Amino acid sequence: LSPQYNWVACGILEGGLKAAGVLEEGQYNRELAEAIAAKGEGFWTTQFPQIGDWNEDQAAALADRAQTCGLVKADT
Ligand SMILES: C[As](C)(=O)[O-]
Ligand SMILES: C[As](C)(=O)[O-]
Ligand SMILES: C[As](C)(=O)[O-]
Ligand SMILES: C[As](C)(=O)[O-]
Ligand SMILES: [Zn+2]
Ligand SMILES: [Zn+2]
Ligand SMILES: [Zn+2]
Ligand SMILES: [Zn+2]
Ligand SMILES: [Zn+2]
Ligand SMILES: [Zn+2]
Ligand SMILES: [Zn+2]
Repeated sequence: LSPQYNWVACGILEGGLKAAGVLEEGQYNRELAEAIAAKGEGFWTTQFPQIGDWNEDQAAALADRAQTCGLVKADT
């Protein structure tokens, strides 16, 4: 069992995503990923496709970690 998914790690993740304004109630994985990506947009994502892509990919990965932590619903 990796400490990376214990309630302390998951609770830090959950607090941080709430404080960042991206996590909410009854949210699906996809919705969280989209919300993270929207907040990650800025000068660099606009100017360079590779950075836009990095933003989306990391948002997706973070939303996946949130789902593992039981913070969002799976996609159906
Ligand atoms: C930016 As949101 C997921 O709180 O509508
Ligand atoms: C508080 As809302 C409109 O992002 O669900
Ligand atoms: C009940 As809640 C706002 O921690 O998803
Ligand atoms: C599993 As919950 C109440 O932190 O969305
Ligand atoms: Zn909101
Ligand atoms: Zn909102
Ligand atoms: Zn919302
Ligand atoms: Zn809840
Ligand atoms: Zn990609
Ligand atoms: Zn990529
Ligand atoms: Zn919660």
